[PDB]
Amino acid sequence: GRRIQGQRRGRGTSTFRAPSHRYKADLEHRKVEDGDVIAGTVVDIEHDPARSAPVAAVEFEDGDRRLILAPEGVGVGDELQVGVSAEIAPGNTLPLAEIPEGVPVCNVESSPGDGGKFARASGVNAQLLTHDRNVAVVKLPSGEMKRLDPQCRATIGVVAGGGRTDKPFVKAGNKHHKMKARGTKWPNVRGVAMNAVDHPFGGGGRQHPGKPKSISRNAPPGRKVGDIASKRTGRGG
RNA sequence: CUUCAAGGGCGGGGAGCCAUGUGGACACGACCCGAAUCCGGACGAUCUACGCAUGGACAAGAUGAAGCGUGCCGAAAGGCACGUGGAAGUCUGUUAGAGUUGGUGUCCUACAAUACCCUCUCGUGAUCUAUGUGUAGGGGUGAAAGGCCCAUCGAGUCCGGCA
RNA sequence: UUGAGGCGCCCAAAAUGAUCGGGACUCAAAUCCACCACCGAGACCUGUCCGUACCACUCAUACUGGUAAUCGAGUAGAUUGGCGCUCUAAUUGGAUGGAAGCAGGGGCGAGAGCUCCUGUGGACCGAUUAGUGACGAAAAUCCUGGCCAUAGUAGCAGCGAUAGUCGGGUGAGAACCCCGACGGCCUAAUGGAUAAGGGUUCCUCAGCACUGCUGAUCAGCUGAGGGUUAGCCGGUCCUAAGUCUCACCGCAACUCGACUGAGACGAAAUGGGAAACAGGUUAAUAUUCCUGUGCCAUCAUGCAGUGAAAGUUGACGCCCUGGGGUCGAUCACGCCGGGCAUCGCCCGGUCGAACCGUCCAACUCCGUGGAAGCCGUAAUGGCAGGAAGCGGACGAACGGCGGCAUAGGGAAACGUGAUUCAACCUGGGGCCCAUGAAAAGACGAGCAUGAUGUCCGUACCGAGAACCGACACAGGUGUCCAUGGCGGCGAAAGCCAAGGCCUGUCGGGAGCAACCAACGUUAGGGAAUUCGGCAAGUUAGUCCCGUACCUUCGGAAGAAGGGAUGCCUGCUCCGGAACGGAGCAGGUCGCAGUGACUCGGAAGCUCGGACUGUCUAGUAACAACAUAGGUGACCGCAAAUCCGCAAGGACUCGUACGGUCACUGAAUCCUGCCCAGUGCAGGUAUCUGAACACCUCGUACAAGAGGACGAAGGACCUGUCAACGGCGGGGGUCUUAAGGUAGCGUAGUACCUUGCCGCAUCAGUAGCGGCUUGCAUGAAUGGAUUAACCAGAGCUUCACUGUCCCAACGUUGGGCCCGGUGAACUGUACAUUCCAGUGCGGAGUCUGGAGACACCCAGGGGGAAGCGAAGACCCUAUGGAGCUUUACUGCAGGCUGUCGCUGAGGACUCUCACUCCGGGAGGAGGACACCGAUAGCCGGGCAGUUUGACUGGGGCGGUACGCGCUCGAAAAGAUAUCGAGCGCGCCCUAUGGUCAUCUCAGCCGGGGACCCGGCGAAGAGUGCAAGAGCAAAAGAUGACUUGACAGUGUUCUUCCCAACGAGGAACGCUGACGCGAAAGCGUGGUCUAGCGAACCAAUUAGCCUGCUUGAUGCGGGCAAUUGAUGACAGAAAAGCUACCCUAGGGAUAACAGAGUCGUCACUCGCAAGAGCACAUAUCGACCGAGUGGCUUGCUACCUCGAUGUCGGUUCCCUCCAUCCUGCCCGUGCAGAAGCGGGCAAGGGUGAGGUUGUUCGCCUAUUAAAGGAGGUCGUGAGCUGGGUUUAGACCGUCGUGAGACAGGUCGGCUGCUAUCUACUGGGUGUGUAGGUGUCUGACAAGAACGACCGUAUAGUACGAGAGGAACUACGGUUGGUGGCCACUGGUGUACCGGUUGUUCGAGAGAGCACGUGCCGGGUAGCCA
Ligand SMILES: COC(=O)C[C@](O)(CCCC(C)(C)O)C(=O)O[C@@H]1C(OC)=C[C@]23CCCN2CCc2cc4c(cc2[C@H]13)OCO4
Ligand SMILES: [Cl-]
Ligand SMILES: [Cl-]
Ligand SMILES: [Cl-]
Ligand SMILES: [Cl-]
Ligand SMILES: [K+]
Ligand SMILES: [Mg+2]
Ligand SMILES: [Mg+2]
Ligand SMILES: [Mg+2]
Ligand SMILES: [Mg+2]
Ligand SMILES: [Mg+2]
Ligand SMILES: [Mg+2]
Ligand SMILES: [Mg+2]
Ligand SMILES: [Mg+2]
Ligand SMILES: [Mg+2]
Ligand SMILES: [Mg+2]
Ligand SMILES: [Mg+2]
Ligand SMILES: [Mg+2]
Ligand SMILES: [Mg+2]
Ligand SMILES: [Mg+2]
Ligand SMILES: [Mg+2]
Ligand SMILES: [Mg+2]
Ligand SMILES: [Mg+2]
Ligand SMILES: [Mg+2]
Ligand SMILES: [Mg+2]
Ligand SMILES: [Mg+2]
Ligand SMILES: [Mg+2]
Ligand SMILES: [Mg+2]
Ligand SMILES: [Mg+2]
Ligand SMILES: [Mg+2]
Ligand SMILES: [Mg+2]
Ligand SMILES: [Mg+2]
Ligand SMILES: [Mg+2]
Ligand SMILES: [Mg+2]
Ligand SMILES: [Mg+2]
Ligand SMILES: [Mg+2]
Ligand SMILES: [Mg+2]
Ligand SMILES: [Mg+2]
Ligand SMILES: [Mg+2]
Ligand SMILES: [Mg+2]
Ligand SMILES: [Mg+2]
Ligand SMILES: [Mg+2]
Ligand SMILES: [Mg+2]
Ligand SMILES: [Mg+2]
Ligand SMILES: [Mg+2]
Ligand SMILES: [Mg+2]
Ligand SMILES: [Mg+2]
Ligand SMILES: [Mg+2]
Ligand SMILES: [Mg+2]
Ligand SMILES: [Mg+2]
Ligand SMILES: [Mg+2]
Ligand SMILES: [Mg+2]
Ligand SMILES: [Mg+2]
Ligand SMILES: [Mg+2]
Ligand SMILES: [Mg+2]
Ligand SMILES: [Mg+2]
Ligand SMILES: [Mg+2]
Ligand code: NA
Ligand code: NA
Ligand code: NA
Ligand code: NA
Ligand code: NA
Ligand code: NA
Ligand code: NA
Ligand code: NA
Ligand code: NA
Ligand code: NA
Ligand code: NA
Ligand code: NA
Ligand code: NA
Ligand code: NA
Ligand code: NA
Ligand code: NA
Ligand code: NA
Ligand code: NA
Ligand code: NA
Ligand code: NA
Ligand code: NA
Ligand code: NA
Ligand code: NA
Ligand SMILES: [Sr+2]
Ligand SMILES: [Sr+2]
Ligand SMILES: [Sr+2]
Ligand SMILES: [Sr+2]
Ligand SMILES: [Sr+2]
Ligand SMILES: [Sr+2]
Ligand SMILES: [Sr+2]
Ligand SMILES: [Sr+2]
Ligand SMILES: [Sr+2]
Ligand SMILES: [Sr+2]
Ligand SMILES: [Sr+2]
Ligand SMILES: [Sr+2]
Ligand SMILES: [Sr+2]
Ligand SMILES: [Sr+2]
Ligand SMILES: [Sr+2]
Ligand SMILES: [Sr+2]
Ligand SMILES: [Sr+2]
Ligand SMILES: [Sr+2]
Ligand SMILES: [Sr+2]
Ligand SMILES: [Sr+2]
Ligand SMILES: [Sr+2]
Ligand SMILES: [Sr+2]
Ligand SMILES: [Sr+2]
Ligand SMILES: [Sr+2]
Ligand SMILES: [Sr+2]
Ligand SMILES: [Sr+2]
Ligand SMILES: [Sr+2]
Ligand SMILES: [Sr+2]
Ligand SMILES: [Sr+2]
Ligand SMILES: [Sr+2]
Ligand SMILES: [Sr+2]
Ligand SMILES: [Sr+2]
Ligand SMILES: [Sr+2]
Ligand SMILES: [Sr+2]
Ligand SMILES: [Sr+2]
Ligand SMILES: [Sr+2]
Ligand SMILES: [Sr+2]
Ligand SMILES: [Sr+2]
Ligand SMILES: [Sr+2]
Ligand SMILES: [Sr+2]
Ligand SMILES: [Sr+2]
Ligand SMILES: [Sr+2]
Ligand SMILES: [Sr+2]
Ligand SMILES: [Sr+2]
Ligand SMILES: [Sr+2]
Ligand SMILES: [Sr+2]
Ligand SMILES: [Sr+2]
Ligand SMILES: [Sr+2]
Ligand SMILES: [Sr+2]
Ligand SMILES: [Sr+2]
Ligand SMILES: [Sr+2]
Ligand SMILES: [Sr+2]
Ligand SMILES: [Sr+2]
Repeated sequence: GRRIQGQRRGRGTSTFRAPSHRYKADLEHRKVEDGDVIAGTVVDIEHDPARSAPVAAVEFEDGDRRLILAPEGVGVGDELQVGVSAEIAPGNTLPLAEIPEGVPVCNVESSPGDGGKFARASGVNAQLLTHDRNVAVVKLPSGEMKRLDPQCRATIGVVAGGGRTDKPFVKAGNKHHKMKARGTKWPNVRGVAMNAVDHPFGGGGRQHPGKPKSISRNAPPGRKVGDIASKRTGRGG
């Protein structure tokens, strides 16, 4: 047959690539040595084309104009502090050890000094729970208990732009516009609507899948379609 | 040679070797032409598909969302009337432009290897379009028709394998 | 009276024209019995010759003689002698006193071929012998070239751009080259400027051989010259998506490859960007040259300045909108010029840049001020955190103003104000799950003078002739002019300027016929047409009134329906005003006032998909795809998913409100039961589970055998269906888990089926509602439902109409004739055919007849199974390809163990490799992971293949695919079919072998066990089919025994004849045995079925052998046994294709023809039976005999290098088995009306509703509304609804691709007529200069068919009811021929009205598609 759509994806052609040249900033945490004497004023609130949520333009004490991942309730004029001895206020970045338990946090690092990996999408947050000399247990937006190094930096507050998922797209045109700003080929043609040559579920006199949809983990690319290694399917039971 | 034995098999009382012509066999293109393949290396996104960059295009009219206003009523929440406002993959539209339903009309050694006419659809948007740019052959591209990738596609084209 | 024979008669119906081959024949030219004489082959006889064979003579196969009654045809094929071509060689010749070749002619040879003569030609050419070979053509849809017919034919018409005409000029020549006039065409283009692309096409001169749809003096053609001028227009410079180079790394390697660095490249209309304007000039350039004026950058000098880099700019989305404002357009008035001349109106002009200077609205801000309700807007809005007002800072135009300018330009005047205002300037608002470039550069940052400003592009076209499309192609191809006038909402129509053009480039002629393309108008009827209103038409602009069901409250909706609409006079209202808008009163014209143009037909029910959107470039626009919405799955990021061999990469400037992978498909109400199978996932005592290492055996080592341990995986258990899917049969459970819940339901799913009832219609296989047992509905394989939307499928109503009844007339372009230009398709030959026949069964050519003087013109297409295409259907090939899967075999990939990297102290700690994070310090992880290697599991993701044969085509079924018997089988042997009957793939240690003893079925008689006797050739028994064999046995009993033995043959069979293996049998020998007294019997079972190659393994006994040699291990071999290939003389092996492809086949199916005639239709014989009695008025069984060739079936003869499929239509002919009509017979015939039958094919046999239908059902009419044949007549006539391509849906089936003799929506119709045929028209020839009139052999007709009514007559008849006829009349209908006084149509003759626009008004005209529209309409032509 012919390579399926998921295989054409990896080749990284124009149709599948993100419009990186139209993107603003790689929202990472600032590099401080030790001292905390790094603070800044918020100059503007901009729209980030990569995440459909707002991003705050901050100017630091040493004269560095950088775009930071904006939490909720951060405006122009507000002072934000980045460092170890930083104030426990919304919009400030300090390591998980210094942040008190039961406080909603965002833009959490995986390995200390990476710049933030977890809890970055609109309105989400990570919950800091347990403290130790060795480990800081953070509850990620999926409900998972992630055991992290207490030296991993994070910004206090929930991410801005909450409730985005609440309003429906209503029409295909609105989806079109959102998708033109992402690294995704859209619209989606069902495999069941294709020819046998194009997809494992293609073919037939009527539209139905060939074999069952739940595919093994060990399945090769070109066959791994439908429900990938499903523990279960359906709603009931 | 096989063989207690017996019986079988093959060979035996000197004709061959070489040359030339010719009959026939086998491998090779194998009397000659005749077809759909398969494989290799190359050349194509001047057509077309999808994406991207930078530009361009859309007479006129209709309908009248929110919001705002004034007035009346109400304790209030609000409600009603009128106006304002000018939303919309909104409507009419041969505006430009795009498309192509029917005539199974005209043409069918054509004007034309996909044309002509009338009719018909869309026309502020998932819109149309120029140029630049990207993706390449079991690979692209595909709102999926096995569509499209230069009159070539259920695996392009060229040459080679190859007689 | 009865029997028999001969010939004939009845029985006896078919489609273009009858037949014995024809004519025709009757005491025969028939038939039968005899007879006589003839004709008639290549046979037979005979003369001569030839070949071949043999004989004699001979060296001879050279002569000569002889023999053939017992030699003389031949495809495939075998054998043999010879002819011709090229060049070589030897020998030997010819030729300028004329070689070869060619043309015509003479002679020889059976022939291949040889040779001569004459003419031409003008330099080479032979013979014999031996060689050599790119050596012989009628053919291959053969190749290349040339050429004829086709043919003076098609095209040079068709397009909303119908274009020309009269004079004249030039010239050898003029319809189309030029001038004028008149008449037209183009208005987002047919005008103006350009991008690409072209490349000299540009200008001039000279030309016409080429090219130009005719011609040409012209030209984009031919030839020669000439032509493109830049500091300030582009390029150049900058950076965009992105590209390349180098370095690095990978790769076997590179011209290959991702990342990361650095560098460069990447924008000519249309991104950014230092600077130019006005005029003049050329045959051709021009912001480039020239004149005038101006501007920018750099550098130099001088003055100023020490500021200098922060900041600003470059620099930005979509929608709405205010303000400023120029060109343009228009209005007012004035000046200059022109036009018109009943008025006094109409047109043109009235100019003047860059630049320099200056002005500033908006925005923002400052001071003042002090609003508690005011300020403000088109709108939002603003404010004690300070509103209005006042003053001020900053600050715009491509704009105003002044200079520029006693510059330029104009014949002249050489204006002034205004409105609406593109450009340009500047603000306010709204939207985003969408956030709308970058860099160079500039500003910031003065002035003078001077210098420098190079390089590249620059012509022309930019398209119905300069580009792409082979073309001077009706196609395709980007940008700017979007503000010219009237018109109107308008960048709409229509008309007209500026500008362009008569080159969408052949003309002339005929009231100009048929026929065709586009089109106008048609009385009465009004969808009767058709699958279907396809096509056409209707409606229409604007205002007022008014507006249903339903609904998601948005909508439906312009629902529907009704009214109005012009001009003129005078006005009112809104607004600053418009040359803006809304109204009022009076007057007034037409058939018509959106007067043309522009411009919706409307309503209802049902199906589908929610909607906008997408798609098969080129037969599918749809119900298919997408969509929001719903849902499930995977993943915490060193992730999930995906790309790469690797180095590496996408997702990702991303992080679960994410994004990957799938399903469903808006909303609303909902979404039942099932985890048995399959899938996925989790778990797992126990079981199974590879390699490494480890242990045992083995080997001085090794191979090898075994054990222990045991990962993932599997077994097993569990979870899961919005996972694949399933939701039945039986009874008052069974399979296999459950057993169909809401709903919906004859469905796009229902076979039966046109289901039943209802609605609607005269009539409704349709449609809608209800019912509904559902062949075979049903819940995200989503069920139901649904407002809105739709070039989607079906149905109904109103309106409308040439779709129809039923056709007519007209208009334009063709067609026809003439000048010019000038193809192609097609061609074995012959060809004037027709009716029959025959033939490979579908003949212009054969046979028999008939007809036929030749040639030409026009026509519509009957035939040439017409032309076009090596059939796409079907089968076949040990063909191809795409696709599928639990086909065969493999390959990636994932998971998992093990080894290496890899280190220290059956679980654990550490840090030093290694990995990751961190800029770094350092942090996390860590001997793991990554990577290299190997092992097990999964593994259509990918690759290569296979998937047999037989067969009344193929498939399905079956196996006549290996064996045995009877019959078929025709009395030797052999013998086929999917022939008839039926078996074998073993079984038996005795059921084998021998010997002894003995005789069985069945029956009878005496005491179904047992006993005695008798009869009893065989019917018993003998393992199993069938046929056969057997009685002191081959059977039974008993006893003994293992010959069912080893070895090796002969022969037959397998395979008749007649080659072929395994297998089998008969018959021997050698050895050893058993039994018997012995002869003898035993090579399994009485005979014929019970069977298997090579390779490899195991096994039996002895021996041979392994690379210098000895020992040991382990191998190689001779002989044979066992293990299976049943497709049985042996491959290891599944499907789909409608996406298809190739080779072929009429070796083979579908349609049609042909044969047959069971079937079908029709008839006949007999006549049981009933018909109150009565066979025969009428009906009529059984049985028997036939005819036809409409149905069906059978066959496989014809065609697969194609004979176009159903139904319908249109037009022609025919048959009779007659439905009506005419004439008859019978009657259970009173009459009337019927029933049945006979002759008879002249004429007729019609309109409609459902359905694609044929068929059929139904309605109303009718004299009747018959059937059938003509390739199921008729696609070079039509239609295209059905069948039967490619798209899609539903049901059923399938794991799946996909399938269906199921349903459903969509889905293409080629060609210029050579021959023949006919309809009409001519020219010639024959009869044999003329005019006029006739004759009539033949030929055609349907020229007529039928009905109603009145008188007869309320009569005959009949109780009555009821109710005729002859005849004479009147009319109607169908058909036919002709004609136009009458009625009607047309009438782009003509006359009138009138809308828009242009010619100034008037008058009078053009255009609005070949009449703008409306009204009337003569002649003619018509019904
Ligand atoms: C299955 O039906 C078809 O395949 C029709 C067609 O394909 C038509 C071809 C038309 C062309 C292309 C030749 O013009 C065809 O070749 O038909 C053959 C054909 O083509 C010449 C003619 C045949 C041959 C016998 C006569 N018959 C007439 C037409 C026909 C009709 C059929 C038929 C076969 C024939 C053949 O099956 C049933 O319907
Ligand atoms: Cl999304
Ligand atoms: Cl001879
Ligand atoms: Cl230029
Ligand atoms: Cl404003
Ligand atoms: K055929
Ligand atoms: Mg970031
Ligand atoms: Mg995109
Ligand atoms: Mg989809
Ligand atoms: Mg499909
Ligand atoms: Mg398909
Ligand atoms: Mg597949
Ligand atoms: Mg479906
Ligand atoms: Mg489905
Ligand atoms: Mg292109
Ligand atoms: Mg309003
Ligand atoms: Mg000689
Ligand atoms: Mg030759
Ligand atoms: Mg031949
Ligand atoms: Mg002709
Ligand atoms: Mg004209
Ligand atoms: Mg000239
Ligand atoms: Mg032309
Ligand atoms: Mg009429
Ligand atoms: Mg009809
Ligand atoms: Mg129509
Ligand atoms: Mg006023
Ligand atoms: Mg229906
Ligand atoms: Mg749709
Ligand atoms: Mg198409
Ligand atoms: Mg469509
Ligand atoms: Mg979805
Ligand atoms: Mg769908
Ligand atoms: Mg019904
Ligand atoms: Mg369910
Ligand atoms: Mg063929
Ligand atoms: Mg086929
Ligand atoms: Mg194949
Ligand atoms: Mg790293
Ligand atoms: Mg495969
Ligand atoms: Mg076969
Ligand atoms: Mg015999
Ligand atoms: Mg084998
Ligand atoms: Mg063995
Ligand atoms: Mg065999
Ligand atoms: Mg055999
Ligand atoms: Mg074929
Ligand atoms: Mg045949
Ligand atoms: Mg034909
Ligand atoms: Mg008769
Ligand atoms: Mg007749
Ligand atoms: Mg027919
Ligand atoms: Mg025909
Ligand atoms: Mg045809
Ligand atoms: Mg034709
Ligand atoms: Mg149909
Ligand atoms: Mg159909
Ligand atoms: Na092949
Ligand atoms: Na392209
Ligand atoms: Na409102
Ligand atoms: Na069209
Ligand atoms: Na549409
Ligand atoms: Na390919
Ligand atoms: Na022969
Ligand atoms: Na001309
Ligand atoms: Na100025
Ligand atoms: Na639309
Ligand atoms: Na199950
Ligand atoms: Na079902
Ligand atoms: Na008409
Ligand atoms: Na014809
Ligand atoms: Na294929
Ligand atoms: Na096979
Ligand atoms: Na034998
Ligand atoms: Na018969
Ligand atoms: Na027909
Ligand atoms: Na008759
Ligand atoms: Na036919
Ligand atoms: Na046709
Ligand atoms: Na037909
Ligand atoms: Sr980083
Ligand atoms: Sr990051
Ligand atoms: Sr499928
Ligand atoms: Sr459930
Ligand atoms: Sr391109
Ligand atoms: Sr508009
Ligand atoms: Sr619209
Ligand atoms: Sr059509
Ligand atoms: Sr035409
Ligand atoms: Sr065509
Ligand atoms: Sr038409
Ligand atoms: Sr529209
Ligand atoms: Sr080749
Ligand atoms: Sr002979
Ligand atoms: Sr002979
Ligand atoms: Sr030859
Ligand atoms: Sr010719
Ligand atoms: Sr013309
Ligand atoms: Sr131009
Ligand atoms: Sr000439
Ligand atoms: Sr010229
Ligand atoms: Sr450049
Ligand atoms: Sr530019
Ligand atoms: Sr204005
Ligand atoms: Sr054009
Ligand atoms: Sr076109
Ligand atoms: Sr003009
Ligand atoms: Sr011409
Ligand atoms: Sr008229
Ligand atoms: Sr109708
Ligand atoms: Sr009808
Ligand atoms: Sr009306
Ligand atoms: Sr729904
Ligand atoms: Sr299960
Ligand atoms: Sr039920
Ligand atoms: Sr003709
Ligand atoms: Sr073909
Ligand atoms: Sr058959
Ligand atoms: Sr025997
Ligand atoms: Sr199968
Ligand atoms: Sr299909
Ligand atoms: Sr008769
Ligand atoms: Sr009669
Ligand atoms: Sr029929
Ligand atoms: Sr029927
Ligand atoms: Sr007929
Ligand atoms: Sr049917
Ligand atoms: Sr069917
Ligand atoms: Sr059709
Ligand atoms: Sr004569
Ligand atoms: Sr009467
Ligand atoms: Sr009476
Ligand atoms: Sr006219």
